Amino acid sequence: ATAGTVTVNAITSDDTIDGIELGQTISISGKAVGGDISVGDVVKMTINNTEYSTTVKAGGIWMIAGVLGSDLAADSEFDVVVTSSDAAGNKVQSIGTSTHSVDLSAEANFSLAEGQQHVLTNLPEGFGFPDGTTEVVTNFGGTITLGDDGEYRYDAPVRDHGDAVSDKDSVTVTLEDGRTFTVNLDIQDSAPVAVDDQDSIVVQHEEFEVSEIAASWVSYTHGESVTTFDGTSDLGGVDNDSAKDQIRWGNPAESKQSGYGFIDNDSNLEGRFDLNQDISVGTFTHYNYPVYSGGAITSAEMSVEFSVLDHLGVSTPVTLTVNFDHNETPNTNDVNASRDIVTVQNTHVTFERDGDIYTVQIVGFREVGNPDGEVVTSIYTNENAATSYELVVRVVEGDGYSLPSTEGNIFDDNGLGADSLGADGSVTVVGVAVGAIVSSNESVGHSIEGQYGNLVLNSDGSYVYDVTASVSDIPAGATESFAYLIQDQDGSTSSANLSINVGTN
Ligand SMILES: [Ca+2]
Ligand SMILES: [Ca+2]
Ligand SMILES: [Ca+2]
Ligand SMILES: [Ca+2]
Ligand SMILES: [Ca+2]
Ligand SMILES: [Ca+2]
Ligand SMILES: [Ca+2]
Ligand SMILES: [Ca+2]
Ligand SMILES: [Ca+2]
Ligand SMILES: [Ca+2]
Ligand SMILES: [Ca+2]
Ligand SMILES: [Ca+2]
Ligand SMILES: [Ca+2]
Ligand SMILES: [Ca+2]
Ligand SMILES: [Ca+2]
Ligand SMILES: [Ca+2]
Repeated sequence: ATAGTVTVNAITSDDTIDGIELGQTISISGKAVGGDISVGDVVKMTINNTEYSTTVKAGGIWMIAGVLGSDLAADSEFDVVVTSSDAAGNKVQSIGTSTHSVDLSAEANFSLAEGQQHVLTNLPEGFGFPDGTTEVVTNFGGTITLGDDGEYRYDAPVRDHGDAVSDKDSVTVTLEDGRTFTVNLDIQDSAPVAVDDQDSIVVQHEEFEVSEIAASWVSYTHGESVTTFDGTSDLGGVDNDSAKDQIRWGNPAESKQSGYGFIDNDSNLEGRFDLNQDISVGTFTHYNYPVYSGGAITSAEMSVEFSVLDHLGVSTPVTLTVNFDHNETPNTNDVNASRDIVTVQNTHVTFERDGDIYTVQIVGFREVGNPDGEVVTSIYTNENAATSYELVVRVVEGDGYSLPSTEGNIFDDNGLGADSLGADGSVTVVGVAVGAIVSSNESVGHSIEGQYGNLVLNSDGSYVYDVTASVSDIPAGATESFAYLIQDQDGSTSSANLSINVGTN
């Protein structure tokens, strides 16, 4: 008896029993050909301790109609034996061997937002918990719960998506029949949602009726040959009063004396001041000549006197004292170093009118004819030259301790709802900027300059905005817009705009 070749085809198409085939009946097949193998010969095989048999068909084909999937899952290797004979009664056995893989697992993949409950849909066919189990705890301590309604719900924990620890949760369910189901839960990050904010602030307009101004140099410290006088054509130019608007000093080292002159702004003011408005009370001229060392003042005081009229015709006199520190510097071959320096002090005076109080405050020096120019408190003048600047004051209601302001918190509901913080929390303001664009920057908790005023917005969302612009520079419908950026625990960010209506009345 000559043995043949016994072959076993793949056990299912992929040669592996999976979790669905586990519960099904599976046809096995193969061939038995060659040698003394003849049609009708017996084919036998033991699978998981059960014997299955059939016969060899024409062409050497053999098949087993139905083997239990559970048997093939329990026994991954088996022999097939074909019993044959030669013509002369002699027996022989042809043997083939089959191996297959067993993988009863199945995975379900989800990508779900943190801090929310989610119904798990499209689970793999046959998914379920072991009898009695209604909850499985995930690797992260979350849960998949089977509810009354037969739905499976996953409670996605909040995660720090910025750290070095993966945020892909997972759990494996094991059933008694050997199946496993691995649920992979990619936890997605949440973010805050900043919401635009609205605030408003009104600046008070009011016009005062004022007398002519009389400016007098009333005192000085140090200096030689110091004199004070009403201005003349040759020395300072003329004004409409007899107050002493010119001061001169020094022993001239080349030609004339150094000093100051102040020509009031009576004609331009036309007897009116406005409130909350940069106003020029006059033109200050610094005449810098070379004088011998030790002959110059170090400070001088000028009284700016004027009366304010109320609606009943009562005049209130007002004296703004203006202190100037003077530095007549040693002269070298360096022109810039040789410049003489005048510094005006930020003084003020408060007067009463019709039961309200108002404060006149020195703002400082402004280049002549440049009423939108930068205001400075120190001016520099070359030797052998004179510089001229408007002396700018502002009048405000009250004691002048603070400018018109409005405050708030961008986390509050300021007209369109409160910022949403997201599941991560730990939200703070990390950036603020004037305009429409902002990123995490170094302006939070700082004073930043807007179009009409300054903003201090802090990390906790609180802000103070104060108007610095003159009334005359605040157009109808004026508006500030500050973009701010908030950030949660693991870096998610959201921007919104704080819009401030800046009005006049
Ligand atoms: Ca298969
Ligand atoms: Ca099944
Ligand atoms: Ca035979
Ligand atoms: Ca076996
Ligand atoms: Ca195989
Ligand atoms: Ca294989
Ligand atoms: Ca993480
Ligand atoms: Ca997160
Ligand atoms: Ca005058
Ligand atoms: Ca005069
Ligand atoms: Ca005068
Ligand atoms: Ca000088
Ligand atoms: Ca000098
Ligand atoms: Ca307000
Ligand atoms: Ca907001
Ligand atoms: Ca986040």
